[PDB]
Amino acid sequence: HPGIPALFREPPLIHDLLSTETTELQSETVNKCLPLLKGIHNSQKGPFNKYGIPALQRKDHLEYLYDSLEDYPASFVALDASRPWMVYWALAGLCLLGEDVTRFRERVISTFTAAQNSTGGIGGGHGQMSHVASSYAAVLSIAMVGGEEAFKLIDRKAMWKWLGKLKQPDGGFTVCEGGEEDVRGAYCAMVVHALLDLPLALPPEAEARQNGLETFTDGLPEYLSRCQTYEGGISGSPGSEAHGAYAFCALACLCLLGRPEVVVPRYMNIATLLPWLSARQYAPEGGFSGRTNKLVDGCYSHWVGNCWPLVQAALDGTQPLSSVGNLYSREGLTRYILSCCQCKLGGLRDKPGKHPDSYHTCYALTGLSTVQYYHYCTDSSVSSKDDFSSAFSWKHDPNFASDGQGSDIGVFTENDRLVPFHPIFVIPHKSAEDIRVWFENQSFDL
Amino acid sequence: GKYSSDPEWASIKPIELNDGSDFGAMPLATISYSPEYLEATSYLRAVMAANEMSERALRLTGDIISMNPAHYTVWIYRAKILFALGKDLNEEIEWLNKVALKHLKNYQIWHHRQVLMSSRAHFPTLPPREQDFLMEMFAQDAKSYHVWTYRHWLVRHFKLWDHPREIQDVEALLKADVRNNSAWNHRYMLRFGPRDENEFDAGLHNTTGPSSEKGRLPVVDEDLVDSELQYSQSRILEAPENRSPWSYARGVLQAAGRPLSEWKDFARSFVAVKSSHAIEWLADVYAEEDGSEGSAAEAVKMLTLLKEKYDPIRRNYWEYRIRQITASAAHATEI
Ligand SMILES: Cn1cncc1[C@@](N)(c1ccc(Cl)cc1)c1ccc2c(c1)c(-c1cccc(Cl)c1)cc(=O)n2C
Ligand SMILES: CC(C)=CCC/C(C)=C/CC/C(C)=C/COP(=O)(O)OP(=O)(O)O
Ligand SMILES: [K+]
Ligand SMILES: [Zn+2]
Repeated sequence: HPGIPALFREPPLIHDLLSTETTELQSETVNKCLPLLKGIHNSQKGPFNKYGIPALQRKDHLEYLYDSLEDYPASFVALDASRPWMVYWALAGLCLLGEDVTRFRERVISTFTAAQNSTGGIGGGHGQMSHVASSYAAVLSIAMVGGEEAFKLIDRKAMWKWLGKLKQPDGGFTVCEGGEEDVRGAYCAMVVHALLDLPLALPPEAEARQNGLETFTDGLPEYLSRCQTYEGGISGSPGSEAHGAYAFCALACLCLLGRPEVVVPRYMNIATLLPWLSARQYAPEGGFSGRTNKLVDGCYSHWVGNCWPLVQAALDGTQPLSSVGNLYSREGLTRYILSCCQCKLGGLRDKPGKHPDSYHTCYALTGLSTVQYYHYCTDSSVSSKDDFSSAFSWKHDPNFASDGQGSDIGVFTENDRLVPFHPIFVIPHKSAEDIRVWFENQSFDL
Repeated sequence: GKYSSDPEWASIKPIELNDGSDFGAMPLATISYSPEYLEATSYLRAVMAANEMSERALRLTGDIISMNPAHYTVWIYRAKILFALGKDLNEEIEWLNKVALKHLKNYQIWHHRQVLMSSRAHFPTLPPREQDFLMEMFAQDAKSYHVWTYRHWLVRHFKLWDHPREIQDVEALLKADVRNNSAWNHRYMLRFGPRDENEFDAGLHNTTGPSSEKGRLPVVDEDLVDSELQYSQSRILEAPENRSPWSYARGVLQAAGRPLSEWKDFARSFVAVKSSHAIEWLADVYAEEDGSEGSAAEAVKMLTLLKEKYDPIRRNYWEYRIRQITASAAHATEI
């Protein structure tokens, strides 16, 4: 197809003589991707657009996502502690593809009622201790289905008390009592905190108060700053290796603390963060890797991809009711997702040679959606308060499908257009707005 | 059932699964558990509800772990029992090693290891074969994020920054694969990571200062800096397109408060281009550290080579840099 640039049809120009495991894996990945990028693999379905890219197989992915909400055989026992995640990934994927998930309200309520602990928070299921990731997943799922009845399911005060137990003296959060402390924990905790409009102050008997801390955000951006590495990226805990997944968690968390152009440059060195984030993207694959010298992966279309609207807002500043534009290749990412990450029977995958799963389906679609919109923060918030005010001022305009060549073009078709997602909350803007506004108008339980 | 017929377990009644498959609508994403897993977890709910700290409960956690090592709750409960009963943690570590070897990609096992190992009463000093076991893991997956994370904690906990096996193991891994960025990251921590025990852990020095100065060392060992830079050049010469040693070198220079122009001639030797990292290095030298006329134009030339030939997927970033340099040069011409 003449609409496919040489950049996506050939290996890189520079090649070292030395062969190691790293280059062996990288070479194999490029070789698997090439026939798909070229659109000549027999597993691919059309129609192919003027850029030589297959359509998003909406019907196939819809069927996959609906099936993923039903029953699994005993072999899936490894997912037992992650059942709330499975609900979220499917609902998110369905929302992205334009489905009304209102009809799942009752089933969502039934699922999470059993998983909520009386001492507060939500765990992986009945008898499992509360965990920030399962609470995050449950809250976002509840946000998507909406309704007063789903909102009322959560014990707000208990959630607040439990989350208070996770606050650590160094400013971060553990994922559960006795569990690991990483920036994933901080991000999940603060999203739950923001969407439910929990009190900013720590519970009066929180252990962290013995360490001089008074609020959930005390010491937090400092903790996140200590997770930046010499590479410019952000690691899971201080001293660990920079990784796209933790870069998203850290940046999203910072943007929950204030305006991106204030908080991000203050706590992160953007001069090192920017090139490291840029370096996540490979050619000819087009997709993002998670860390230096490892492989592209469709889920980083979200983790790395959604770092970009946050960083770009930090550079542009708040828009009142001039931009640096997109600093990555939207064409490349779109080619990787649509040409390489679609499974013929439905669902999306990490990379060619991998089976699809609902996690990779959710995040590849989330990344595809982000390239289709201009996401920016404004001076107009749907929040009636000032805490997380900037986080609820995010708005969106469509970035329409392009014609011809260019450095920043939309190579998806308009038939491929997905619903926009909030870059921090990873749900539709209206869903995040509705849940936050509802809780803001509820008095805190006694 | 196993537990339901064991006299060891007669004294306690299991708590049956409540998934909401009786009340209201049908739950989502259900799993048809094996009868063995159903029974074990029903007894686990019972012992956890009673806060039971016993040998039988300990065995139970081991059984459930053998069926599902990604059960986060059971690991935490297991740790509680081990400390409450004053169990031999050396034996627990030997058991944990076997679980780790069976489940390479499981990270819960490694938080558990940290919890146990952090106990000074049981592990006052670095166990004599702990570093060897880490190398047994790295021999199977040299970039395992969770094992590297554990090793960082281990170094800080036992103060192993200058321990010869830490640097030796890093160099063994870099010999096997010079592109192992996890090994380079650990090397930075050993050589330039903050060590002050009265401070919170950080990946970089000077996080209390301006973010642009993040990484700056309070006191600089100049001979160590020279040695690390020389090491970086030697590895680069083995494979110039390898990003890791170039990034490490930028980190060392930032920490030492030295300019990128210290490597100007080294970078030029790869330019007929044998390394795009050498091109990006020169771009920064000409743009940020060279105040002479024509230097701005040369930086733009370098960035143009990158956007058109040597790293074109990052065109929008290169162009952003070009715009920054153009504006800066215009401001310079203005004044
Ligand atoms: C590192 N990674 C990159 N892509 C997918 C993976 C992961 N190794 C992983 C591991 C831990 C975590 Cl917190 C996030 C991702 C992965 C790999 C396959 C996965 C799962 C996760 C998970 C999963 C499980 C629980 C938490 C999360 Cl965020 C993801 C689900 C699933 O069905 N499969 C096939
Ligand atoms: C909210 C949410 C839970 C945030 C976290 C999501 C993210 C994917 C977590 C994992 C990051 C890291 C440990 C990956 C390493 O595994 P790997 O070596 O298999 O992958 P890699 O080669 O791409 O680095
Ligand atoms: K998780
Ligand atoms: Zn992935």
